[PDB]
Amino acid sequence: HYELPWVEKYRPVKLNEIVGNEDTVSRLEVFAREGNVPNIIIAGPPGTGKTTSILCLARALLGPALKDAMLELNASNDRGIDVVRNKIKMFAQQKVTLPKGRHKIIILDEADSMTDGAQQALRRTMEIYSKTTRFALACNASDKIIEPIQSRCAVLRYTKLTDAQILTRLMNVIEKERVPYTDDGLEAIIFTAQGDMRQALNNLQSTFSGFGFINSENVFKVCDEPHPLLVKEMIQHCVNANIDEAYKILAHLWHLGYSPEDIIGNIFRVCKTFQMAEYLKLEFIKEIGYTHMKIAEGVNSLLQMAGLLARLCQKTMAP
Amino acid sequence: SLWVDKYRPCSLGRLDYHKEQAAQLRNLVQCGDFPHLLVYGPSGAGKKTRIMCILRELYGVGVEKLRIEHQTITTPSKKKIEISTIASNYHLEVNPSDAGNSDRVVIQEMLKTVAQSQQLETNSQRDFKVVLLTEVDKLTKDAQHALRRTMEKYMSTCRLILCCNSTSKVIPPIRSRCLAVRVPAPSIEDICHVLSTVCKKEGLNLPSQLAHRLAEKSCRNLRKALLMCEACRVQQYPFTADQEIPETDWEVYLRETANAIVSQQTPQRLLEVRGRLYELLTHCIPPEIIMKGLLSELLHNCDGQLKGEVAQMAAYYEHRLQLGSKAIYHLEAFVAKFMALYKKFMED
Amino acid sequence: NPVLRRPPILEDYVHVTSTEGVRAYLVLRSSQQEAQNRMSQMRNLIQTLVSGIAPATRSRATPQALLLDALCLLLDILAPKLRPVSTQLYSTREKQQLASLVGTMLAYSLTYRQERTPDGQYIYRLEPNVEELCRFPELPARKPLTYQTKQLIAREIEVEKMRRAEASARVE
Amino acid sequence: KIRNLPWVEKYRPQTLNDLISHQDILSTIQKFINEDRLPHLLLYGPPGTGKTSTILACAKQLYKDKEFGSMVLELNASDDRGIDIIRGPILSFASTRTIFKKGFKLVILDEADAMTQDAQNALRRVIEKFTENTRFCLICNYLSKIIPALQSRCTRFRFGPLTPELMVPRLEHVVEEEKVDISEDGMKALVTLSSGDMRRALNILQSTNMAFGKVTEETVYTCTGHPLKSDIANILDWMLNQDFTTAYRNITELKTLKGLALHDILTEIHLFVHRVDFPSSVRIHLLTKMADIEYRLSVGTNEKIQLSSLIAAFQVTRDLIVAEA
Amino acid sequence: AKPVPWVEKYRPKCVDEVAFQEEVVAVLKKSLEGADLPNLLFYGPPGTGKTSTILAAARELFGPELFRLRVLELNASDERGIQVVREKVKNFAQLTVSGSRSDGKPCPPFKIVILDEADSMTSAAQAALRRTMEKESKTTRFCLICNYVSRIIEPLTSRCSKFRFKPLSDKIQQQRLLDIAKKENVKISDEGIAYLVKVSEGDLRKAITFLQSATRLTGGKEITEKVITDIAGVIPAEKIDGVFAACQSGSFDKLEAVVKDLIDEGHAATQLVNQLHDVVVENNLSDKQKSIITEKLAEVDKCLADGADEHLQLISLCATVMQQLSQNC
Ligand SMILES: Nc1ncnc2c1ncn2[C@@H]1O[C@H](COP(=O)(O)OP(=O)(O)OP(O)(O)=S)[C@@H](O)[C@H]1O
Ligand SMILES: Nc1ncnc2c1ncn2[C@@H]1O[C@H](COP(=O)(O)OP(=O)(O)OP(O)(O)=S)[C@@H](O)[C@H]1O
Ligand SMILES: Nc1ncnc2c1ncn2[C@@H]1O[C@H](COP(=O)(O)OP(=O)(O)OP(O)(O)=S)[C@@H](O)[C@H]1O
Ligand SMILES: Nc1ncnc2c1ncn2[C@@H]1O[C@H](COP(=O)(O)OP(=O)(O)O)[C@@H](O)[C@H]1O
Ligand SMILES: [Mg+2]
Ligand SMILES: [Mg+2]
Ligand SMILES: [Mg+2]
Repeated sequence: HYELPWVEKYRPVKLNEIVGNEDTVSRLEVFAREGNVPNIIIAGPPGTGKTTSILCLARALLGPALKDAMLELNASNDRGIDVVRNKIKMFAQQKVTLPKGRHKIIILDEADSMTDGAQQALRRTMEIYSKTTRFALACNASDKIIEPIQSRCAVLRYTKLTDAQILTRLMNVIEKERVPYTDDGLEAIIFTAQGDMRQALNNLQSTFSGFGFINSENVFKVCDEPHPLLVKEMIQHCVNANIDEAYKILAHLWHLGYSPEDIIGNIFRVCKTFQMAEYLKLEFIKEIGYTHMKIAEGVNSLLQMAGLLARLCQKTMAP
Repeated sequence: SLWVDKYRPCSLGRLDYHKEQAAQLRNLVQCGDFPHLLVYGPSGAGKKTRIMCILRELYGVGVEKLRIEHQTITTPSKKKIEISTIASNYHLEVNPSDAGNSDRVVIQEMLKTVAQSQQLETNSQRDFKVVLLTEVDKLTKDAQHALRRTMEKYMSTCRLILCCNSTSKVIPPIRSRCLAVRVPAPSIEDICHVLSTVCKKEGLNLPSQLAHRLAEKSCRNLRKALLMCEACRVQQYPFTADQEIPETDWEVYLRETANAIVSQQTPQRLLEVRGRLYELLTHCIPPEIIMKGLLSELLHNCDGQLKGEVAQMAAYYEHRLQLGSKAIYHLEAFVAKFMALYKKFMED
Repeated sequence: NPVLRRPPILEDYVHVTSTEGVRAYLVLRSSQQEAQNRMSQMRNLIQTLVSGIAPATRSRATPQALLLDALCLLLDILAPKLRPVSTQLYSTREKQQLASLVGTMLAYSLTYRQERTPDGQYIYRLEPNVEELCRFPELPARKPLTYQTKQLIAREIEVEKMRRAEASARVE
Repeated sequence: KIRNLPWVEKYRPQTLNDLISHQDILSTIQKFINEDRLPHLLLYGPPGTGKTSTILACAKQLYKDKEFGSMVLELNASDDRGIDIIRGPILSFASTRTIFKKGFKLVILDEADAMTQDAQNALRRVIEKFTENTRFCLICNYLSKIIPALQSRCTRFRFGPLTPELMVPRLEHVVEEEKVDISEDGMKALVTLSSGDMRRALNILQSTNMAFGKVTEETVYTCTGHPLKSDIANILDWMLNQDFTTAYRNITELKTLKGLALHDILTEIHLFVHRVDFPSSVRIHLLTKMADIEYRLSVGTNEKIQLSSLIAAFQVTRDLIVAEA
Repeated sequence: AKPVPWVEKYRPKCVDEVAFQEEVVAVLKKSLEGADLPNLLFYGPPGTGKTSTILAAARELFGPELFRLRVLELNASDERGIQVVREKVKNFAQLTVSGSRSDGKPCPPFKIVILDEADSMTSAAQAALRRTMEKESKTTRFCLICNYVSRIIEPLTSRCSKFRFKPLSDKIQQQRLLDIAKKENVKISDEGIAYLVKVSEGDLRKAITFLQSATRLTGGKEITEKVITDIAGVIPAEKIDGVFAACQSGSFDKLEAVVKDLIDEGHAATQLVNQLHDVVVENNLSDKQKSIITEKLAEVDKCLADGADEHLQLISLCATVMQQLSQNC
């Protein structure tokens, strides 16, 4: 036997172990405890826990009948114009014995890749056989799922994970794995997480496998981030209108081969959480977006980053 | 057919003005080895008139039988976009700016379908085909960077008479390969002669002072001058020297906006002129023309030490309007900055 | 001071002189949504207006050029002074002006038609409503054409369309 | 035996001790090699710092010469890498064992930052499902070109640029095995302006010996390019010394005789600007104007007007610098 | 016997007809003799003969029967992506040199890649060509042609050897257009051709295309100075002196009159910026005033490059140069 990664090892089994968007989690736990679930489409950013919530809800609803009352399909399957007619519909017509309040569950993960004709053919199968089976779909972008499929289901939207909801599960994984830790490593790993649970867990695995102790320089050495301490110092130098020290930091970051897009994304993320005057922050964010339009249109060099730094120094002396 | 369509010249020799440039362009297209043309000037100068005269000299009398073609193109986002083009058996006029940001596709796909398609007839039709890419100053830069390779790979098959008002929005890669043809606007005497010839062609009698006022109140735009001359003809056929010329409601609204800024400088007047500017914007007048009219009426009221700063502000806000997406916010910013400057000018 | 009057001894320097010729040295080392709906509706009205224009007059001006210059003064052309007299008692000049006005209405493809009102009377109006595209609420009002005049224009447009149909029949 | 090869291929780090700079990453991957727990890797950084050399050295160390074709599946950007390859040779490679000797295999995808997005989203189940049978080494140039799921699935290694304090003995070994006379000034020239990596210094030496046969600073700059600091000092001495007409005519004489770019005159003048001890407000103004000139030159402008603007940005500061005293 | 485009007929057929480029003519003739040809970097001003010299070298090396199998000339007239230089240049560089000249001339044992107008390439596009150049150096050769040398990155400039291109003096280029019009049996006086080669600013190809299109404009008659200003869109100097007089007057009414005149004269605003800049750098204005005028010309050229209105940018530029000209008055 081989050890699984902590992303799949610490996947929750019960709905009470799922954090984030606690109203929807409580609603799904009530539906799992009682029964009679309606049609559900879960949309949001990836890594939120849509597949995990659907799997836990299906497990708690079915129990021992998961091999007969569950039909699971992903993007690795076809899910074309033939699968809806000849595999979904026969499972909707399949007689499966179930207790009261429990229906057959047809999980269709990653419905964005499914064609429009398949979604048009799925409508009558969902509507007619809703007495016997139910539909639970997970998607990332909700615009790819068409309006009749959207109207037939109770659409749940999941938001991005906050720092406390990530940190609770991170402390759970740390206490289950006995990882020696500090606070700066945790705040750095949730800065590099940016609301993603799976990326946070993989970064924690990388820190534990590479060094085994959690501090800020260890995680910033194994996750090779542009180290927002230096970007924070650069923004602080642009507040004090010191073009020389800010350019020294910019040349130190540029000598290491960092792309302009990554350093301007880090400068935007640092400037979002910076501590200064509000209108100064608005002008800084406007100038950073103005330079980011120049970077994203194609032209990028040390000269335009120096111009960003010089205009950030100029905005201080423009009352 | 109004007075701006029933009285247009047919050939290059029938122009009432710029006759030596008409002779130069007559000798240019007589040989048959003419390069890519880039016609430019102000609005109402006679640009499209001279392009149609160029096409009348190049081809027969079959360039006026124009037809409308509707073409559905496929974006890289797989969203179908309909574009309306004017076509003939001799040339093709495309306005790709109606496709907005998809105009590059109209450069990358539609142009090839007129450049890799050889002419069906080689006797009545000549060796080349003319493509009028109208308002290329409003084209995207990616479309113009895709335009240079189409216009130089197929020099022996397709020619491009690009019509614009500002060649500065056209990249110098295009302007190097193509011949710059300049069409100046007619002068006040030229506009008065055109109006007098139109009225004498209609059996009218036009006093010289009224023709001079019609020429002065159109900002050297011959189309607007002819249409307001017909408006004066319909409104009052006995022509007087002090006849009230029907100033357009857009210009009357800009006059009332200027007098509203003059009369009271308060945020509720700012909301009222926001409503007037929204009414103008929902009437789909382009905001560059709205800015030009606002500055033209506006500097008639300001003092001599105030005209240049308001003109420079107007230029900056027009540039920011062309750089951004929404025009109402930039027009409101222009009016707010002007009323702040007027408040500072009248309070000291 | 970053600018040195005296030249550096060991470090490299770059010279700098101004226009005077004085030397120095350096150190080298809900209104918005409704208004957007109105603008979209009016843009669709402009597209349907220019879609009905014959191709001979469509190339002569842009939709911007037709909108700025050749709509409101065109609206002034389309509403002259017309007396409520029948066509049999009209003069030859009035018949020629009527024929020219009907021809200009046919060139822009504008046709009057009947519309209903909740107050209980019928009204006449153009099939493309260009009066919303020209007139402003703060502008002073103008006298419109009467019911008889607009009905005469509409019936002359219809019989001129049938005249053009029979003209295409006799030439072909 | 002598071979007609480029020196970037003639002197290749076949073993893990020959690579110079990234000692810690090499020690970590050797620790993974020795106890056989090699994970999925993603290698990125500046181009030419020894990522392909590292993965080829690990492949030729872990797999022998008689079994290299049955263990390493190497696909690059010249080979088609569509989703048919993902469902085809890559999937059948990952889902099958080895014919000759029992063990795990390696898949290398060179220059895969230009990969199709469907291939990137399809390789995730190939990585996770067949992690026992094979491991995936994704080597790219930028981290933003791949999905975050692939960033989380493989451990991330940024091969940093080769520092000047450590890249000298590799040059010494190459110049000892090539028998070329070299000075300390040439060593400084090879360590300063050779892109900060040992991927071009060997090529600089090879092209210098191909063109001239001797490697000094004079014959490199007349063969490479990147115009000399005396020339840049003169092209800035015109701007800061002489009047506008003479400066403009002399600099356009240099650009219409030599053939210098305005864009990289801006780049080299920009690098020169922080060397020159300008005042802080003056340097802020010069940096804003120079970035404005670069952004203007990024779009369809006239280059002569931008050259005059570059002179005018210094002309503004001439009086200011003089009156600061 | 059709009239050819007259920039094509007087091109040098051999390397011996190339004038004033003595070093690269000697190097190319030594390559014709059979010496080792290094990787070329052709850099210099436009119009001096970077294209026709290497094209005549390819004509001498391979002839008409082997021009299409060995010589690959790349320019900005076709798409040049990262995958394009990854696939086409690397595959053509891996092709085998086969076929010999049937007229008895010796054939060099390598292919030639003439990379013309190499500023449109990005950093990664030129970064892709490096292994193509070196690993296939036994099979192909590279000649990076740019009018701007340092836009090539320090790696790809280090992979080749330079050859600087000398410019043309005014007397040498006058004669070129002189004879062109003589042979075309067309007439042009000395002042017109002198102002033509002054306006073209050393670009001989631009001057020859100006001569051809001015011959088309006149139709066979005399090409005067006014048609020379018309063929490049050149504003007459008195109209620019009209601007510099209305700005010295200090009256915004006459300034708006001349700006509305120039807009209503249809003059190009970029050409107006170019001519105003040339006039302001050929005059005796002070350095602060001239720097402010030229910086505002660059800002106006940026705004007009991004699509601002011609009338508003022109009245703003003319208002601030009126302020500069009337500041000391
Ligand atoms: N809210 C959460 N609470 C606990 N663990 C979570 C949570 N979200 C994600 N995880 C962990 O991260 C793994 C991956 O989460 P997924 O549910 O696959 O992501 P997702 O939200 O479904 O987005 P996609 O579109 O499927 S990639 C799970 O197996 C868990 O181990
Ligand atoms: N650490 C090193 N020590 C010695 N030589 C090195 C080192 N790193 C790179 N080189 C040299 O650089 C040459 C090419 O290195 P590569 O690994 O192929 O470049 P790369 O890192 O793959 O970057 P790209 O994206 O492929 S251009 C090798 O053949 C070596 O000669
Ligand atoms: N050295 C020369 N000897 C003879 N004729 C020349 C010479 N240089 C230029 N010419 C002539 O002038 C024309 C212009 O030369 P081109 O090769 O087109 O200029 P160019 O080198 O291509 O400019 P760039 O740098 O590529 S934009 C040629 O077609 C010849 O007719
Ligand atoms: N030479 C001329 N003689 C008579 N009328 C003219 C002449 N030139 C232009 N016009 C009139 O002036 C108007 C100018 O409009 P147009 O030709 O479309 O120029 P633009 O494309 O600049 O608006 C036209 O309606 C035309 O009838
Ligand atoms: Mg999922
Ligand atoms: Mg490599
Ligand atoms: Mg050339």
